[PDB]
Amino acid sequence: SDDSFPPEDFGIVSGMLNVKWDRIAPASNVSHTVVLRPLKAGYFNFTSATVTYLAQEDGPVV
Amino acid sequence: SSALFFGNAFIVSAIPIWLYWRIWHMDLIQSAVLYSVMTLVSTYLVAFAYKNVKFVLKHKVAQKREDAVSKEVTRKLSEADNRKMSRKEKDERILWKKNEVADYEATTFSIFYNNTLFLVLVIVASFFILKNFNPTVNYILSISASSGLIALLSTGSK
Repeated sequence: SDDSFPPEDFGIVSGMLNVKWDRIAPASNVSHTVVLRPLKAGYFNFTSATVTYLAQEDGPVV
Repeated sequence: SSALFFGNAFIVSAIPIWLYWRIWHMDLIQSAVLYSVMTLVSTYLVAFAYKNVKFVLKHKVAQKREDAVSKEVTRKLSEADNRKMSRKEKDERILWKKNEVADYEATTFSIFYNNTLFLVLVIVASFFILKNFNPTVNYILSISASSGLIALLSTGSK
């Protein structure tokens, strides 16, 4: 989840990214290359990137 | 000469706006008036500074051109025309042309000295003083200080 991102200087590809994978396998992964597209030159802040896990063992959000 | 001096002063006062045009690009529809007024006041102050500096340095430039004056004397006198010329008008014309070229060179040197002094403190100001103040206010105050010091270095009446 891209909860804490600067909307003024960085734009997310798929709107509000909410990616669910639920896979642990060397086969492949859905997407880990987030393409933030800037708009204009200035000062950009790398705020954060939300990475939570709904562990099926427990259930509550990590 | 007055028109070209006017235009040169305006363009040298506006080229900082040229480099500040797309570097940030904040509300141009509303900042255009601010840019115009700061450019106008900087033009007036820098024109006053140019007049003062050229007036003060013309004393040195008078003897700075003496070698060129003698060089033109050589050519103006090494001719059969000079054998029966006015013998004084040659000095008047060479003095006039040397004064003209001296004024041109002196104005150019002063203008470019002020231009070079313009972009020394502004970069370090924008790089450092932004820690505690708004960046736009910092740029405005840096430009105002640069214009003020450019004006004050002319007279120097501390």
